[PDB]
Amino acid sequence: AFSHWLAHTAEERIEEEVSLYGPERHVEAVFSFLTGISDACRLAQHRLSLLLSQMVGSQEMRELISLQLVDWNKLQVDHQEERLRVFCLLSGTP
Amino acid sequence: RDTLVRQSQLVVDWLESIAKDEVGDFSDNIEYYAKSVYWENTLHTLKDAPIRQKLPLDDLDREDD
Repeated sequence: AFSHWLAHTAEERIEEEVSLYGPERHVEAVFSFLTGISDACRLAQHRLSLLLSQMVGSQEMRELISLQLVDWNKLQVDHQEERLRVFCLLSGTP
Repeated sequence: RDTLVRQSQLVVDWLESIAKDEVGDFSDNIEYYAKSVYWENTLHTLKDAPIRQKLPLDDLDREDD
């Protein structure tokens, strides 16, 4: 009840806002659609896509993928910023 | 339930059993691909991010990939 409730609360604000966001540019939005999943994946449309479906899953996937990225995370980012944030979400401790 | 499909799996398990793997640590495939971090050359040198846009990746990072 709360989940969907939270969504409705952060609506209109994510509503027309995220609307422009999409009809605009660029990244981040991918994260914002995740705050809003299947439509976001369809708009984005491969490896990230399969990990995204684990969201809404409270499964012990968190830690693994987390630490995995993380190191290699900064390794790539240190020297994409729209991929580490998705991993922070699936870690479950954002 | 499907013995016919499960027989196909036993053939797959057999084909996988007799597969050739390249070496890790005795061929250039992984011993020489022991880069400390992913895309170190493209991070150190300017020249979904490459599917998003054209040219970025350094030739060395593509070779390593």
